[PDB]
Amino acid sequence: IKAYQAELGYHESRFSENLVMLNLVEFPDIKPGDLVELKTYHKNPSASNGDKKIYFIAKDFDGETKRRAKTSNVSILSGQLQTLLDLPSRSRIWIKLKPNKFDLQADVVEFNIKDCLLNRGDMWVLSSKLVDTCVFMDQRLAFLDSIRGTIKGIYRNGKKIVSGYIGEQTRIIFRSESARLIFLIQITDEMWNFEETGEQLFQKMVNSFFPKIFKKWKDVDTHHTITIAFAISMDLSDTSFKDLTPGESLKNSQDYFRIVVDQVSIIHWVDIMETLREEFMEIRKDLLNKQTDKGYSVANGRFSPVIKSNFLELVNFATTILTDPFKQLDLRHTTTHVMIISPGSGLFDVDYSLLRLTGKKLLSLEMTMDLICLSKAPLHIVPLFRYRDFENKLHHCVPLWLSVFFWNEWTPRCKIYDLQMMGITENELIREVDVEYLQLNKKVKSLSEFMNDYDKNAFEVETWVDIKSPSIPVSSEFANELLPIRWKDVWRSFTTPAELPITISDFPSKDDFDRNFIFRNHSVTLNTDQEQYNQTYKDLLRDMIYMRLLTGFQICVGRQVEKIELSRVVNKYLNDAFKLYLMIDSEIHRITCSSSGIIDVERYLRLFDQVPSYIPLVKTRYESSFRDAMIDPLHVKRESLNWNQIDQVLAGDRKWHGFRAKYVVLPTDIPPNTYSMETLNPEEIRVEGLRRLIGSITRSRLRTEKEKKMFYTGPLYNFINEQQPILMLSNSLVIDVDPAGKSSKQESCTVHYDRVHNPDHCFHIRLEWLTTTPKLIDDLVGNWSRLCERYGLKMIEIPWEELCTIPSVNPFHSFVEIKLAINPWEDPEFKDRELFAKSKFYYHVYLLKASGFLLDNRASKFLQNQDIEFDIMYSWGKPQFKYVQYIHHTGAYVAELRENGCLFLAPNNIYIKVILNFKSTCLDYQKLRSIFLDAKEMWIT
Amino acid sequence: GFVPIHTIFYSVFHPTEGSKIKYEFPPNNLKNHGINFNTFKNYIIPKPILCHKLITFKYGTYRIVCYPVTINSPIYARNFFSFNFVFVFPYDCETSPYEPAITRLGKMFKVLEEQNQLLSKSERDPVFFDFSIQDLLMRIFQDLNNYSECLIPIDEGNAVDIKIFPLLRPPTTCVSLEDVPLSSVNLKKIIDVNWDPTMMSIVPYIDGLNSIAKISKLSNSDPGLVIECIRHLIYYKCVTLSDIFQFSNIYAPSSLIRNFLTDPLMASDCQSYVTFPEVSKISNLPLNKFLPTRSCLFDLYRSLSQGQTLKTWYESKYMILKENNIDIRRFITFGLEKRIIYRCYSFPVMIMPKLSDEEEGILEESIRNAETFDKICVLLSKPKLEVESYLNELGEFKVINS
Repeated sequence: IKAYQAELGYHESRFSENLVMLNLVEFPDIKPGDLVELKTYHKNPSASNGDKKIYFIAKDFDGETKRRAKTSNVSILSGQLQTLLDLPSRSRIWIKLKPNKFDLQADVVEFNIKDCLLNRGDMWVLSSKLVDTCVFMDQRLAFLDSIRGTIKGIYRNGKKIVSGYIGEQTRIIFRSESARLIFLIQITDEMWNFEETGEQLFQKMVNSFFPKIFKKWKDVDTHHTITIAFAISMDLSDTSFKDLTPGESLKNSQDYFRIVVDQVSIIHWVDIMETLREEFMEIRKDLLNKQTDKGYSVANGRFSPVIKSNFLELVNFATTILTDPFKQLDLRHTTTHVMIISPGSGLFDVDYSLLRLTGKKLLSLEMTMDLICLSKAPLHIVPLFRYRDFENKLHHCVPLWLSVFFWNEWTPRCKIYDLQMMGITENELIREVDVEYLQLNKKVKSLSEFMNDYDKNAFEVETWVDIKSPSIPVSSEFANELLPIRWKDVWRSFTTPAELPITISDFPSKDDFDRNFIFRNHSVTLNTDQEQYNQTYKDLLRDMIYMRLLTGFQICVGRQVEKIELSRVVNKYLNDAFKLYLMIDSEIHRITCSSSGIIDVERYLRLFDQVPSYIPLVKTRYESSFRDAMIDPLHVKRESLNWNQIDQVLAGDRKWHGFRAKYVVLPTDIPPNTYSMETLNPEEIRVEGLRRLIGSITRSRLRTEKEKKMFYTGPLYNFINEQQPILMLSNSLVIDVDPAGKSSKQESCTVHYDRVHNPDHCFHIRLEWLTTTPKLIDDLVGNWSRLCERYGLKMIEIPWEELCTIPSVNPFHSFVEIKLAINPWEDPEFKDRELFAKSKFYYHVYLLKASGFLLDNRASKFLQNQDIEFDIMYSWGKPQFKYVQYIHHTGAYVAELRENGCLFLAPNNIYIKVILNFKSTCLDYQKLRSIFLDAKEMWIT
Repeated sequence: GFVPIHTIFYSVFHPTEGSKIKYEFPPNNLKNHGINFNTFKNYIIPKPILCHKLITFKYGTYRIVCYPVTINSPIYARNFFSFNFVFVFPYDCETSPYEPAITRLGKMFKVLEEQNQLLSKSERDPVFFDFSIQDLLMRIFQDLNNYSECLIPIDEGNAVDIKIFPLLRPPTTCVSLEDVPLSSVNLKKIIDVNWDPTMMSIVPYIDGLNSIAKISKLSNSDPGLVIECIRHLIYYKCVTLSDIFQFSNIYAPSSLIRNFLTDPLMASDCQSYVTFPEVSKISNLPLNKFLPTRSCLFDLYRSLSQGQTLKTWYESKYMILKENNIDIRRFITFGLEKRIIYRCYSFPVMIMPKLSDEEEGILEESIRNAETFDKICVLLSKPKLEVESYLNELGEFKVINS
């Protein structure tokens, strides 16, 4: 293959949309659409500019390009590629054509994602658009003209290259610099233990680890949400730690969890570090000063050691927040990465059944537990788990899902605390057992025979991998084998964590497939109502694969899947043959298609009762006392989804729900240009904005291709009986999220909006979506928010679940118990039978209204006066609300009013001073007394 | 042990009058001792190349240890803020235990100044821009001079926690398989939960007569990790290496044989050590078929000689050990532990079943490296006579008892 010398020329984006363009007339030997190497070289490595190998795709010029460009052989779009080339105009370069592409497929093409949510199915679709496309380093790609991406690494044959080619077998890896990161600080006895250099390990954690990781996050300009929680195991026995057997955990223990920083963006790193340092200084007083009922506090309690700590309980506490795939969407962040900071060296004594359950749970969800150890690297292979079997047999195992990093000439890698700290006095560790006394043999009758017999005998004598002994090393290939199979296709993990890879090159063997598997079969077909829309079998098929990727399935391509398919073409992206293989730890799905439209889905389905119940004590950010947790961290798990009904509803309903987000619009300040629109009432222009928003939603209705060719004030029951069986308070509508047609699929979502409105009642917008792209939902919400803010409203995003249920779902979330000081039903200063008969919660409602809390549940039966219209229902279902929820007018915080007068209070972390103000107002005699006095004054007058 | 601090002072770079001392404990200590700050002000606040480095220099009879810190940010005047927590020590000492403390103090104050602008706002003067220092310096000075430790809270979440640790010599690399370890301490009571599992396995087999190969085979451990664990125990000054006891060994008195005489507790410990607890059966065996006095023990320790093996020495003096009930292994071990005798190693330099390929390979490698008989015997797991027979089969050899 000859090398073709050529000139250089640039052009603007107004003339062409391609990257590198050639002339097909000038190069008749090069077919269009072929991988063509570009290199400026004279068969020499001329410093750095002489070695510039850049790939592209052979594409011809345009009519305007042919009419304009005459002296330029190659027309390359200006910008990033021009800067990478660093060549002046009309420079002599060379062109080489490679007819083979599969040998030139890059092994790894990285892709960094910022400030947006991209699902794993969206990554799969983006890689489907990158088939047969050449990329180079630091190239800013795009996806639906809103999702940017920088290619920060291209790898081939173990070598990093500036430019590469993306093929079918290209293991493209998507990493996110906008990600949810959880830090679990393992507070033990070794946090205050000194290292050999002279530093306590928490001093390392707060002065060398966290400042450096925040500096590295700012340097790459990542936009994360950190979540830092302490993690304490307290030993309740008086037995010494030297008497503890290796392998057995502590029998009597109490486990604590202090959430320091909640889901907080990393641009507030000063506040994050301040809260972390203050709470770490206060944790000793919080835990080691127990309260005795005699009226005083006794200094009692001991932190457990790292080896005997509650490590699997900490990991299950971390995995609580990923049990449900269909939770609330963090529309600006992508990856959930958990980092465990420990003062140990990767050695943990664990329970066997809990280890099995922890492995089975970690193999079924998208987290990478990156353990970081503040001690030096030990002499054994890390991470090391020691457990005792049912026959009291010691075992050693290295878990695949845990990766250990160490934060930092001979270095002491073995810890002897009593000799480093000189904890044993010199007179009391003097040697007691000495050399033996030269025992005989009872076969020796001579001293020479004894010497001869002494001189003759003087020199005589799938979630873990079982290490035979920590004191014998492992081979190089065994240490290469230690990596998880679901993450087999991957400082970079700390700063820019990676999502679950779209593909896996592993499969159960033929004997294992017939050993512990059961077979379930589907046959799902297009329905005639959805083919009125532009919906064939192909996009429904990739929507099903989109749902599988959302739950956590990876598309199997490799050798074992091919060798098990022929024992009856494997596919990775999307003709009529679409044989994919999708696998999680629970079940494996074989999906095949045809020209008829029937999708054949075969489910190969594959411990929780042999683990004791475990309810720890959890302190959130806004609490002052340790309270019992509302969820078992061990026994909550990723449930096997009822996939038959999922395929049934994507084809076209108890205990089933999709992705969902409740939306609250709220009255706020009016812009001054709005007041120049007939002079109208602010209430009139706000109801005009509400009507405009409702009309904008009903103008967003998804249409077929065939067709494209009440306001009041006061309580709700007063208005119900004023205009006076099921009364629907909401309307049904199926909208088109994307009207510009950026994506190639159908983006349909279901909208429920409130039929009736009060200025004192929150207005509710519902979005029920299954397979829609979340960025389109986010920009639709942004358009609605701009429309509301133009008319003086404020659309804000709110949890769908009730506030009382969030400690039983998300343990890291802030949640506090509010016990008001002045009880109207007990204190005789404010007590009346008639007032409490007319309004049972009058004082609490006035307290919430005086602090700026708008009401959420208008259909509540705790603030009612009469009952009529026996069945009330929303269009999205029945209101399953236990208490009376209240929303702040700024929407940062959510309140809830119980039946006993105690309030709940929790921030709106999805949207995200006033919280502490309201907590101090509720817990002050003077402020609450003044508010209740004002309430009584308003009641009398 | 640890040198007391002479003067602690906090120097800051003023944007108007340059580098200056802000606070200094003891008050006017530098001027009273003839220390002029303007002589070395360009090392306390140097150029940013020298900054964030442990700078220590000598000024007269004093050694000045500092960690200069420079933070570049547009919030400060002149686009940077520079300070230095400077420690002054006498010259004739070792400032090595204090250097990590000063480095971590500077790094922690760098973190705090980058986070919440602590030191810059503590000046209470808005010319550095676009909690008490003096009390902290007093507390650091007196706590490190009185306790070698400090816990000084400076905020609601920040405290100065400094502990001065001694510096220990690194263990040698000369430890090998044939060396037997002697534990100088009771290793069973030092074992807590933070020990390495390998070391915890090694501990019940360091009895003073087991070789490192024997300890590795007994504990089912790889010899390299046993070597590293013995090295770590050497680093904490608790295990001293020795030799395998054989009756083919050659022991000779050292230059410290007079320490058996000029020591108030060596001979009495020898009497209580080398004697059997009862009338042992070895003290009834023939050669072929009160406690011992200190003079007897000294006469037995002198009678060892170079080139005379322990078999010949014991068969020349066996009525003495039989009548005095003396354990010869315990006698030799006490002599070696007090360094009053030494072992002359045997070196098989060159000019029976069929030996294996790997066995003959390691034998040839041991011969070409001039290794001792002990190392070859350990490597082949054979006594001395089999090794001698195999070497005589392989060639002609001479033995040096050095």
